[PDB]
Amino acid sequence: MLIVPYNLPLPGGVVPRMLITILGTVKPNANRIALDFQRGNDVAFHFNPRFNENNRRVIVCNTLLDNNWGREERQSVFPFESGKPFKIQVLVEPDHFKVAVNDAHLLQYNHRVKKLNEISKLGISGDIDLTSASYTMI
Ligand SMILES: CC(=O)N[C@H]1[C@H]([C@H](O)[C@H](O)CO)O[C@@](O[C@H]2[C@@H](O)[C@@H](CO)O[C@@H](O[C@H]3[C@H](O)[C@@H](O)[C@H](O)O[C@@H]3CO)[C@@H]2O)(C(=O)O)C[C@@H]1O
Ligand SMILES: [Cl-]
Ligand SMILES: [Cl-]
Repeated sequence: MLIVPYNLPLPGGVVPRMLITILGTVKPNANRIALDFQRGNDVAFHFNPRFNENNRRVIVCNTLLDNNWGREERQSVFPFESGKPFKIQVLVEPDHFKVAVNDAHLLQYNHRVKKLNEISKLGISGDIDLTSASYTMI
């Protein structure tokens, strides 16, 4: 297994046709998962499944610039389940991050941070057993 929080360097940042794959298992009674694609201290793409926000399950996505959170994008389709193995795939495309979970399309997040080649770390955190984190060019 890997230790969470886990930092995956993205050398030279991200670029279209880069596919990032995260395999793990959600802990029992999970509260959260987070993927943070960082540009230095900024977070270009924060992907944050929340298992109990006012007793609903929701994925919150956002960008952090100069320590300020932007306008949240919220997706109520929620494919994760406490206790269960998952696969998150993040495919970088020209205008957005495209996310699939367990081989099903979940959401897209338009690029707010434009300097894709400076988005050079992925932080993976939260209530998971992390098995693998990697990337490949497709
Ligand atoms: C790092 C740490 O110690 N704590 C958290 C922080 C803090 O709990 C928080 O910033 C203190 O106010 O929160 C972090 O998660 C935030 C992040 O997911 C953003 C994305 O937009 O949302 C924040 O919650 C919002 C909430 O969605 C709104 O409905 C509400 O009106 O405002 C909330 C606070 O801004 C999350 O707290 C963070 O990265 O800041 C995660 C850290 O682990
Ligand atoms: Cl970085
Ligand atoms: Cl930018």
